[PDB]
Amino acid sequence: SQAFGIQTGDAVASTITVFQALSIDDQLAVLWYAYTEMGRSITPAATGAARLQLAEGLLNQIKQMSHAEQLQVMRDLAAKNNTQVSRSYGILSNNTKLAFWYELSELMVKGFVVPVPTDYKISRDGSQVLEALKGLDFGQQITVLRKVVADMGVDPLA
Ligand SMILES: CC1=C(/C=C/C(C)=C/C=C/C(C)=C/C=C/C=C(C)/C=C/C=C(C)/C=C/C2=C(C)C(=O)CCC2(C)C)C(C)(C)CCC1=O
Repeated sequence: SQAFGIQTGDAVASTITVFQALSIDDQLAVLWYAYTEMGRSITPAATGAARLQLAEGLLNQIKQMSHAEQLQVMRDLAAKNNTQVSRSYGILSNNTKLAFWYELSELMVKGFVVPVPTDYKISRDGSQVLEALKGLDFGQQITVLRKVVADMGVDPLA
């Protein structure tokens, strides 16, 4: 094991790194396909963290935009563009950020938020990241997803 100073490998840390190197479009698609692959285990009431005053208002703000505006908002989050939505997002706690993305997906399933085109093709790199995440256990999956969405938006101490 650790007797020559070697590390076998950090599956969680490495998945986070390759995810964050993806294009913005691949990031959003991979997040969506992660939701479809764990949406059963995680239950719509098992969240208990998107009905807080902070997240609820941002979700309703996005819900009212046009589909084109909604997509631009999520691209801006992933790209860390300094906009009001990105600033509001960045003051959410990390679990609230996770619950926020989960509720966006539920709103897409319900038809209130722009859907993922099923003819959007994830790139080779994106497919490799999706496969890596699907090969992690459910607990490592939570850890990766939390870090990846935690870094989105604008840092309030930026
Ligand atoms: C339109 C369009 C597109 C659209 C792309 C789009 C619209 C993409 C949208 C993607 C979205 C909104 C994905 C959401 C994913 C949510 C996940 C993985 C949530 C996991 C939650 C977890 C693990 C939470 C767990 C829990 C919670 C909640 C707690 O708080 C407590 C416990 C725990 C922490 C475990 C493209 C960009 C694709 C192409 C161009 C184009 O036109």
